[PDB]
Amino acid sequence: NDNPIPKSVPLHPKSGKYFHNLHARDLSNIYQQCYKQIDETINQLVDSTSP
Amino acid sequence: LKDKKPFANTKKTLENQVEELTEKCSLKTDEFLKAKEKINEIFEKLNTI
Repeated sequence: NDNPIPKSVPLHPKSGKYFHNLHARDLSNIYQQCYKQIDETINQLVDSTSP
Repeated sequence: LKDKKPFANTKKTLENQVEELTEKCSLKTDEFLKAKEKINEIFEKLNTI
């Protein structure tokens, strides 16, 4: 209506290219680095405190 | 012939929205770079500590 701007259209193969390209950016390396850091911090704290 | 011109106007609007896509991608990449550099620096500070 009015301005010919449809709300949505069916997917196109050219648009399918970008749809296949779109992905959620990963945190696996970040999460594993954080886990290793906190684990080694705990291990250090195990004997760090004065007896 | 009369109806053709609004299609060209919508083409201009959609090319402007593609420019907006480019700007949004640029700012998202900036945010990613900043956040990654910050977390890497925090990790490095933890390593130094």
